[PDB]
Amino acid sequence: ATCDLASFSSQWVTPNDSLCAAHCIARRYRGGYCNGKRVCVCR
Repeated sequence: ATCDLASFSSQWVTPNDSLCAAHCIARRYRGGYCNGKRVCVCR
């Protein structure tokens, strides 16, 4: 998807929605999984 498109290899912190997004969900967020820029900010 966004940022983590095709063969993922972002030169920053891995989106890892499986864990990062899951944590986001804990706080009423949809899921990070790398935002528009390249940070897994919860949203």
